[PDB]
Amino acid sequence: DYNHWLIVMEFPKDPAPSRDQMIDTYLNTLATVLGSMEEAKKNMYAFSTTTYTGFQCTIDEETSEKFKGLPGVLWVLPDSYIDVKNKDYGGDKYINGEIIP
Amino acid sequence: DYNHWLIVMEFPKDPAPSRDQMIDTYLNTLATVLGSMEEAKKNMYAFSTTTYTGFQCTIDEETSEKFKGLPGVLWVLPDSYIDVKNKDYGGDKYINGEIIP
Ligand SMILES: [Ca+2]
Ligand SMILES: [Ca+2]
Ligand SMILES: [Ca+2]
Ligand SMILES: [Ca+2]
Repeated sequence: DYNHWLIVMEFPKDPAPSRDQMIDTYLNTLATVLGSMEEAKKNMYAFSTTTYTGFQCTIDEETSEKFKGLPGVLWVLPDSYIDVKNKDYGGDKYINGEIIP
Repeated sequence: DYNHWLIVMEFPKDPAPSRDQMIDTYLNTLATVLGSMEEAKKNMYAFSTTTYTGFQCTIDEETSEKFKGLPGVLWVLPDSYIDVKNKDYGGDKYINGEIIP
């Protein structure tokens, strides 16, 4: 069973929202599913606004369905790479509220 | 045993390509990696144009790296669902030239 999900989102191409605004959308999208913005910030562990626009998070399969239909949500994929050495989606890391360089 | 891949692709949005053109691109992209359109058509077993944008296929890991040099290839992911009952990506099936309705 898949416990970790890649949520791919879409943003208006013009004018394009800023990196910060995209990340805020991710967190608000997770917060909607999880219950709270604080849960979201402690859950999400990776994301992108460049190589792709989406984020990675941990929910059970049934809950991952709640992402479909939410504004901006495009595609809900299982995270194959969270635990594979030397493979990733080309994303950035996010740890408990802080973007990692 | 065998390695099964979801190849995720991206297409321009203005103008957008047609379904037929995307499917052709999947087969072209696979054919380039394989070195044969004939092999590509026997190999590819599923794809999407709606629910997602990409296709599934069976090659070894080394050969699958050839996709990453090709235009439109975003991710080269392991197929998560090919051997899992009652779970799939929602893609359409493709069988030796037949798009399966
Ligand atoms: Ca955390
Ligand atoms: Ca990894
Ligand atoms: Ca990543
Ligand atoms: Ca499928």
